[PDB]
Amino acid sequence: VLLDPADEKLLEEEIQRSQQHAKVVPWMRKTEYISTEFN
Amino acid sequence: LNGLTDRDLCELNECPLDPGGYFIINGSEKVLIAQEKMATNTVYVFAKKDSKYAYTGEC
Repeated sequence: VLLDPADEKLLEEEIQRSQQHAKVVPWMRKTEYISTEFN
Repeated sequence: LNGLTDRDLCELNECPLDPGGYFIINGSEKVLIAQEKMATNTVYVFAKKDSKYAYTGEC
């Protein structure tokens, strides 16, 4: 069919948030779990 | 249990996290607590005024 991504987007009604999870915040690290490969 | 891998420690049924540093004596884990003491070979001076001495040097 003759169709474009610009047309595709228009078929939806409303689909198109909280972005602060990925903040730097030099006082906040990440977590650590149980591997089977370590010192 | 020295220079021994996590695989091997697990296969010995022993903990990889166990620090070490203790003895097994009749199947009891024993630690030697580090007893502190005055340093050897080093002169000190104190006032034991409660005596014939105004000052005592010690070694």
